[PDB]
Amino acid sequence: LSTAILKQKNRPNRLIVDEAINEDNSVVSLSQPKMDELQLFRGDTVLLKGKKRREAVCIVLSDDTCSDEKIRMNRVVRNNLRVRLGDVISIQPCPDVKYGKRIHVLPIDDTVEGITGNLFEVYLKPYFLEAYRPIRKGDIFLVRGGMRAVEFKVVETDPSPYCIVAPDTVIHCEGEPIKREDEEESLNEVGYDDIGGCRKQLAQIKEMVELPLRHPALFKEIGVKPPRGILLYGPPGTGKTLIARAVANETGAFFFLINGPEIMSKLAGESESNLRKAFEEAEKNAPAIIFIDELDAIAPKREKTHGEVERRIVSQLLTLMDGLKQRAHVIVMAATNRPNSIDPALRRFGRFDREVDIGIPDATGRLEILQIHTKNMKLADDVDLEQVANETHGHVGADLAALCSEAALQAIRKKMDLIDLEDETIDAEVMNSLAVTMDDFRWALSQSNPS
Amino acid sequence: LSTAILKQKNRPNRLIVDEAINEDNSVVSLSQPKMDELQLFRGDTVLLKGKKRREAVCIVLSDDTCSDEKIRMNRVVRNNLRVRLGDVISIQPCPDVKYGKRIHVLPIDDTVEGITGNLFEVYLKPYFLEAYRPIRKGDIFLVRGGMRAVEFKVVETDPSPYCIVAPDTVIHCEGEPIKREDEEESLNEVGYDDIGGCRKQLAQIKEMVELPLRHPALFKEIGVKPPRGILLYGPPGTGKTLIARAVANETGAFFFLINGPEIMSKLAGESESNLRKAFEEAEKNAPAIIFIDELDAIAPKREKTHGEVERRIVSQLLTLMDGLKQRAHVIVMAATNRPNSIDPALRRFGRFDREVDIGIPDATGRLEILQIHTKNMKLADDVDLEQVANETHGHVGADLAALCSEAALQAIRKKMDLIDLEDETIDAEVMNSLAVTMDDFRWALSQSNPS
Ligand SMILES: Nc1ncnc2c1ncn2[C@@H]1O[C@H](COP(=O)(O)OP(=O)(O)OP(O)(O)=S)[C@@H](O)[C@H]1O
Ligand SMILES: Nc1ncnc2c1ncn2[C@@H]1O[C@H](COP(=O)(O)OP(=O)(O)OP(O)(O)=S)[C@@H](O)[C@H]1O
Ligand SMILES: [Mg+2]
Ligand SMILES: [Mg+2]
Repeated sequence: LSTAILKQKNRPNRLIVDEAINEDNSVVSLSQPKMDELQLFRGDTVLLKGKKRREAVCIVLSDDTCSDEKIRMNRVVRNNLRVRLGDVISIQPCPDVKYGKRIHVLPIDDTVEGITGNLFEVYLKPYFLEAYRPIRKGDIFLVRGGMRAVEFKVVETDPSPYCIVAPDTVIHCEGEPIKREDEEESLNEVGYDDIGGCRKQLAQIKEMVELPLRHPALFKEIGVKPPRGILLYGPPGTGKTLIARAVANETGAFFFLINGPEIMSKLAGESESNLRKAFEEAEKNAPAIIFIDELDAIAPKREKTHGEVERRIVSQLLTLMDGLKQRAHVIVMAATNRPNSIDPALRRFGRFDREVDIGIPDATGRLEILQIHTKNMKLADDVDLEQVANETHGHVGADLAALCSEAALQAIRKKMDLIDLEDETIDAEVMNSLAVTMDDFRWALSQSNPS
Repeated sequence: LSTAILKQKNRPNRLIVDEAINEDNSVVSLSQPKMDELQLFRGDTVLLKGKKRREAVCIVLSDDTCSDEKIRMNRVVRNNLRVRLGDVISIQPCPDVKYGKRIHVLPIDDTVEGITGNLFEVYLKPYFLEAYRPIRKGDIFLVRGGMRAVEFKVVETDPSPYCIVAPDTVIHCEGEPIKREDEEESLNEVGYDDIGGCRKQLAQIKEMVELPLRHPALFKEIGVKPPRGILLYGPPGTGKTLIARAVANETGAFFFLINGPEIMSKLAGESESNLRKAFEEAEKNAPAIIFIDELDAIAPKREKTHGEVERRIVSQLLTLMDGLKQRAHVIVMAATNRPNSIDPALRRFGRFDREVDIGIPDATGRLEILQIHTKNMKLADDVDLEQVANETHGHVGADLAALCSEAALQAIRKKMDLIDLEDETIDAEVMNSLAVTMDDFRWALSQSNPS
């Protein structure tokens, strides 16, 4: 009703992700009845939009067994789009794709332990030979070559970001293997889906930041000026910084982050430069979102604050906030867990003149969060999160995370007589046996604390 | 039960140290029934792991008189491994040992007072001649040559850290004699064993620092992120810094120590360089443990703190804590006796978000400590430590240490009419007669104080 901006719409080319029949990386299945509706001929190269602004490039074919409003893609494609089966994507005609000049690709470290021989020969040459594949920068794809299957990451393409791999395309694969861990962290980067029990506020954020920038005309037409300062506040640890993350990854805009404690670590005047530098960067690349985390760290009450350089910054900022022209298309967001200690001049109209309170979550919120956290954890069947949810009164997002981390340990703890700290490697059986029992949770629960 | 990580395991090659029959430095005795179990042929050169990450290299032979799960080594070997008879070690096959190019070895100062003649000729040449001995860098070994026995330290080896001493090996022994005192301090470097009444906490430390680094996969598998900030706290003098020591010596990781009072002694900005420098060093050499002692000295409440450079450091630190990437493999440990005065921003989730309280010890703890302290003291038979333990309620580690020191003096005091301060040297008889009587303790006890 006021969460309207969130419920996404039934549209011609929003299709649910179904498991692939055809097993190929560059292939996507569609119903014939649909392919026509979207004016898409066979073997056309298409553009796919996923989550957290991820993009994939594929070739399209008709599947008899595929529902109209569904689409098939393999796990490699589901990965580049950052979607689980059952999610929904944008399909778009990608007509002006140009042939590939040169591409640089590296293998992942934990997929090359063993023989080198020749990676191009054994793996890449065949996978690409006479294929004419579409690929995007930052694609991770798998190639099987006889005995092994190896994962490669598209480091660079000419032309960026996408090109077709033709016979003329020079393929460079020399370099240091990509580290798995880095690409783990990359998958794990935060989306909107990763924040729980904030639907109401998430709504407001999109309504005040995402909307005014994506469709500035709605405000033009209706004849009102969007607000340009949004201040999130909340009792410590309620995913304020966490949202800061989501937005960065999820936004359409050029995003610039400012960390109060990090600004204040700089030499006198060296911070003022950075403050301007940020606001200048944001204008230069507008539409933009500047985000200030731990605002209170740089904006205490000028009256009540002791150091001299220290007031200069509050003044410095105020000036910039005010120095934002109408035509600028910049929304300044910021966040604190101590709103009341921030200099009131900054909460005056035309500055940070909108607040989004990010409070304690209620019973169902906790349940939401608990789900989001455990989504990649090994849990026993006997684990009831609804129970946890109910028993965790007054916990916040960070309290819950801690809880999970604690039970996980307790679980690891129950294997601690079987294992010695000293051992070079761990018995591979036990490793697989490891899971968080509901009992583990009850222990963690018995240990929990105020926010 | 939750101290599980501590109880070490029965394993194929954990053997108890029994006194040697064969008296040679490079020799280790094993039961034949065992030697087979571990696929170890006679005259094979093995690797031995002791305490505080000490290592020894030997040649292995079968002893008929030696128990299966026992091993014989001389005191010279017991010394390089830093173990008393009755302790337990790792034995490991060391197959790829290379022949020695060049070795540099110096004698100990208090073992060479007298004739030089030629140390290589009299001592080293024969001890090594046609022997083909395995040696490690930092081994201390004893050589008898006619009238005297002399101790040598392995200063350098090529190749480091171990090599076999063949006839081709060039042996250099020129230089300044090693000072006994330094090597006394080296033996004395604190282990885990040296801390008493903290089993519960010791457990947590290994569980949060040692474990996440030695076996990062247990967390990977179970799908949870280990915490990266551990804050020890306790009433003054409870072996917080003492544990800082143990961990350094005992850990597998690269260890970097930061002393709050020492950071704060630096010029403005000179500290900020050191702070970064430390965090950079730790990343460069990961996995690593950064330890901050007397944290409260550098992290007072920014709000409540007066100097300007002073806040800049809290900000400076916070930034770095946060600037730690996931792939970094660094755990920041720190310690204070005044937790409540530390800026709360540092105890937020993802910073110092785990605490280990290092409280007063109970009756048995005191007894533990008293034992650890007196382990190298001259005590009369009439001395009952259980008594002391019971009578010392409310003492902490440092209180107990003081007590011992005080009684020791009282003992020295009882010789003070026999001795005059003026004398150039002390009557050698009385020296040997000196011991701490239980009465001495009762005096020290009568003088004791709150923590
Ligand atoms: N609403 C939430 N949904 C899911 N996870 C959360 C939520 N809130 C907190 N968490 C977890 O707790 C961690 C800390 O959250 P942050 O966003 O850093 O807290 P914060 O609100 O910024 O705290 P302050 O005010 O800076 S002390 C996050 O990395 C999440 O893992
Ligand atoms: N748990 C303990 N076990 C054995 N000895 C201890 C213990 N605690 C203290 N001691 C002795 O007392 C000395 C002082 O201990 P420290 O570790 O320096 O105290 P601390 O807890 O760091 O005190 P603060 O907080 O810096 S005043 C150590 O060098 C030990 O000799
Ligand atoms: Mg935050
Ligand atoms: Mg100390």
